[PDB]
Amino acid sequence: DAPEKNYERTMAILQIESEKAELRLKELEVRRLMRAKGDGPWFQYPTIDKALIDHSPKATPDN
Amino acid sequence: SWDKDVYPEPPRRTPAPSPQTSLPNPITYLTKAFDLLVDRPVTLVREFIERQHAKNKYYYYHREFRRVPDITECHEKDVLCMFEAEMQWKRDYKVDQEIVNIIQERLKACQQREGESHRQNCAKELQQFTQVVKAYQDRYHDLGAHYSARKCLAKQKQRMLAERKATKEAA
Repeated sequence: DAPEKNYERTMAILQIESEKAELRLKELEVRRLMRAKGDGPWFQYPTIDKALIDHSPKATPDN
Repeated sequence: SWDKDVYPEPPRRTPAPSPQTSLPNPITYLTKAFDLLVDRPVTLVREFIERQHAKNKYYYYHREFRRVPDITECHEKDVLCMFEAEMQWKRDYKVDQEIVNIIQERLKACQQREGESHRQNCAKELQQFTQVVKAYQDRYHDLGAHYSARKCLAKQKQRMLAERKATKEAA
């Protein structure tokens, strides 16, 4: 290989691997924040569906 | 040949032969025999090979690296800039190694050439050797096997803090 080719190929490798490393660090920080706060699309543990509630008039009024 | 400024030599002063005896020395006869039997056939073979070179002349080049930004003006953990700075630093370190080698070759050539009066007559080469070894030592010594431009910059900043503190305490 030419030194130019190896040099610029090394630069492409370094850019790809540095971008992957920054995305892994951001992924760790995102997972930490979403587990702590629960406001993201991850760590959404189920609650009861409110569509199961009967909203009809019952046999007694006070409900 | 080479450049006579990077590899300097003083002018050669050989004395004229002043024979006092009547005995012929064998060295002149052996010099004539070496000129006839050895030097002329070697010269003719080299002239043949040199004509064969001159029939097909072609060239090679000394590779010129332009200056890229060094490690001081690279942002921290920016691998695309500090890669190029690190490669530039490694090339400059290899060239500084060869500069020290050139000055050592000058020192050794002066010591052989001046002979038994080498200590007086090689003070300039010794002084240039001391200056370039001090500069090389301040620049690259104690960096370790895992040297980089960052290690060298940290060493320089430590040395500059020591020099600034010594200047401040002496005033």
